[PDB]
Amino acid sequence: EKQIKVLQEELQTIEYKSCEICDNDIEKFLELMLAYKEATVNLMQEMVKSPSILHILKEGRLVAFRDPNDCLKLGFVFKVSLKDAVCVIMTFTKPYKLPNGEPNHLIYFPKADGYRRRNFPKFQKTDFYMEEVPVTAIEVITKRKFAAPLGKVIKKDVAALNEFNAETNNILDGKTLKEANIEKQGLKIHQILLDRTNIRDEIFKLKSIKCPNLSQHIVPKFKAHVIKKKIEELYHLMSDQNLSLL
Amino acid sequence: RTSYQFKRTGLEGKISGYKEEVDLKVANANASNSLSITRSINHNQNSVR
Amino acid sequence: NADDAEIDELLP
Amino acid sequence: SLLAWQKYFEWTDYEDLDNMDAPLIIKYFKKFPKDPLAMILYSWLSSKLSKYDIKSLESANIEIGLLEEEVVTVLTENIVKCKNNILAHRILCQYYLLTKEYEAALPYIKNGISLIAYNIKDHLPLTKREFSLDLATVYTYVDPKDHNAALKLYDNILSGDFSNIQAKMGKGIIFIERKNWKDAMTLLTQVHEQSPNNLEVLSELSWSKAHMGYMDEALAGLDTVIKGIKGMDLRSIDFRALNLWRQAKVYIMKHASAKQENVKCAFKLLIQSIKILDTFAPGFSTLGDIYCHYYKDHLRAFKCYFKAFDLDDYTAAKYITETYASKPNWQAASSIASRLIKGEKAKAELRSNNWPFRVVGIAHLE
Repeated sequence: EKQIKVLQEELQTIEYKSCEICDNDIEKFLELMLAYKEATVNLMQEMVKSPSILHILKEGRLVAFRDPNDCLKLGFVFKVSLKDAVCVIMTFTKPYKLPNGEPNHLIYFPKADGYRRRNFPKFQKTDFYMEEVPVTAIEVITKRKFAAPLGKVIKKDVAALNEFNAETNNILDGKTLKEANIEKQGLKIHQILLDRTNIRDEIFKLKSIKCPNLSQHIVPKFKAHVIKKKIEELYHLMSDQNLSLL
Repeated sequence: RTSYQFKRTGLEGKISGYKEEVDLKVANANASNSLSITRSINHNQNSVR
Repeated sequence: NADDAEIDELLP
Repeated sequence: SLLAWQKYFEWTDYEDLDNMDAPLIIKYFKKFPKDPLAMILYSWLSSKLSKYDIKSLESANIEIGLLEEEVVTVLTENIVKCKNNILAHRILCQYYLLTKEYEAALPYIKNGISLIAYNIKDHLPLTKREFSLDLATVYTYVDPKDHNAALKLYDNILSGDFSNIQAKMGKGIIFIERKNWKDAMTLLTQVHEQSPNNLEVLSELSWSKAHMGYMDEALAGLDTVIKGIKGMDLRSIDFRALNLWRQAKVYIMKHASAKQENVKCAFKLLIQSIKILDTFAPGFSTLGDIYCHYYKDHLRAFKCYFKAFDLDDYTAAKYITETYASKPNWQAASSIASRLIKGEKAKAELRSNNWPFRVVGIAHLE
């Protein structure tokens, strides 16, 4: 109970700034994209139960995934290991940190031009490195794929790296990132995708999304939800004691 | 504070060699000062009662 | 050989 | 009227659904597009799987995956709405087992057999025979627990009808998977004599002939099968891969009884199969077998077996575990053995060989 009281005191001191732009349905919006993220994760695990994912996630596809520190970044898939359920993805960017030094915790809806321009109008690029991304962390798979070989880029062939840079630049210019037809994997995949689309339609039906400062209005709500979840997790009491023979 | 550790090599599981290492287990633990099941046995004491 | 080359080109 | 057309369509039993009067379906859908059975039939016609050609009729009046979003959605809606329709259940079951959906089709086949029992108690066996065939195929594919029940069902079907080659080929498949080939040769020879045109029938006939005795024309039997495919669907691609694997297997089998042309030819066939499939685990398995046995190479066989096991397998797992354990690397060997045990796809071979449990125990001990 000492830790519970400490966490209660910590959450009591959290500052809030309520603006009419994001005061109507902010909590419902938070519940909605948390449900959307859960459904996407469930789809991701259920999509790795069949070897057909190799043809879907073949080498060279551009995919957006969330790092362990919640930052969404783009990369190119190179190899897929089904035994470990892990993939090695060639990244070429930096985490999209907030100006004050925070990560963006919202959901990136594909094929949403206005939403994308409001929340992610700008991005940054840097050098490339190899990363072992768990398959769970994958957020969205883009239809556009890098057809050029990656071993040449590893060997740093001049023409290969120049073409890779040109493709990266023309991808970073236009930000559409439409869906890759992915329902063909199976019936469970189709059902989870239908649930995801239903949740997305419901979250789009809300009028609290029009504010361009959603990155500056849901951070307190997100922190409150995280603290409440942590407290509820710590709330376990498996002991069934007597205190009657004392 | 040292002991042998025996190593195996092969699918049949035959011991191939041994090395002297450190053991992570007080040192002289008997029935008078320890509650661990790995403490020493006093065979001069009654084993049933 | 051509066979070994093709095999290596198909895998790692 | 709507009622008369609905009753006529529900009562018009078809030996095969592809022989239905497609212009009649067009007329009925134009008249009553709202009927759930009408939209089910329209989705069946629109499906690439059927023999119908909607575009020609109207003019006269690469990834892995086969199911269609519209057809699945429409059939799900109709099965949620109706709960009682012989034709709807039959179409849904056909789409299920054609889309390689056996487990998901079991409750729907149970509902269909309940409806056919309702009709029997309220009697053309043309639909009952088709539903029994569907259930027997589901038992044969999904389940070695229901194999005996499916075999008994096949025996009853053959005794009562003796006019369907599908039951004969299913019994032949059951006999092949149980290593009971003696009846398989007779059944396959009889079927081939009945119709020496089915490419798959010739494939199994040559397979059974090659497994013992005659190997001369067993290789050439698959030639008319591989050459006559000319297919572009996923099913066609995997059937070509299976035929190539079968011909390579029987080819090395005949080569079993200095010479290296046979090994080279089997290698080329397996390489072509792997190229046209890119996920065909038995191809990698056979390549690793050849590399380990004849070419006396280590790294190539290890890589082929590793790919085969990652995609899928007792022999590949044993080879990889033996390779790790001799380094020694007990963590990786423990991982491979634990994956093999937890897979539950090799429980038959784990009742006689005890190396996986010993490997896991040794890795814990280390």
